[PDB]
Amino acid sequence: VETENIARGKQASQSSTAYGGAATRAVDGNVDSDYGHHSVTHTNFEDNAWWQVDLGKTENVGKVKLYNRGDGNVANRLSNFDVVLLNEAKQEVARQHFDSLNGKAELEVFFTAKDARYVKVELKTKNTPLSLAEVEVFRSA
Ligand SMILES: CC(=O)N[C@@H]1[C@@H](O[C@@H]2O[C@H](CO)[C@H](O)[C@H](O)[C@H]2O[C@@H]2O[C@@H](C)[C@@H](O)[C@@H](O)[C@@H]2O)[C@H](O[C@@H]2O[C@@H](C)[C@@H](O)[C@@H](O)[C@@H]2O)[C@@H](CO)O[C@@H]1O
Ligand SMILES: [Ca+2]
Ligand code: NI
Repeated sequence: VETENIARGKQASQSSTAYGGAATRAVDGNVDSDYGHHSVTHTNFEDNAWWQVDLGKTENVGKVKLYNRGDGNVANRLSNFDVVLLNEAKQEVARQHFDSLNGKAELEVFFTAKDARYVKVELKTKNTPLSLAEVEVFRSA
């Protein structure tokens, strides 16, 4: 993949916002995973929480990297989730399911040369907030 993080500074949004955990914290160029350092997102405790970045145009995506929240022993909240690519009309062009990050600070998701404008993370879990320290997106080589 290319090295430029194309998610950086892009428009981001999420299902809801709590504890001041603004969606733009996942694309601020800071992977610091300590919620107290203000670079980690947070939605409401809700069903099927989600977070999205608009790349602003259609790009050929090869890698999405998720960085989990690291403080407070709540890393497990990022489990049973999909990483979704959508085209400009917001139709799904790819989707990968993950049970867990297994303790790891991050997860690398590789997509097979998908032309997509939106990258979405979707929890499939009830009454669970979605918190991401950072989402980075890289073009196919
Ligand atoms: C229980 C409630 O959510 N607490 C909120 C505070 O967050 C908790 O603070 C604790 C120390 O005071 C400790 O750090 C806990 O780990 C932390 O709880 C975690 O994070 C929050 C944001 C939620 O996701 C909880 O479900 C989770 O268990 C919060 O404190 C502020 O953020 C934390 C991370 C830390 O930086 C702290 O020093 C900050 O004051 C406060 C203020 O918004 O609000 C709740 O009380
Ligand atoms: Ca961040
Ligand atoms: Ni600190």
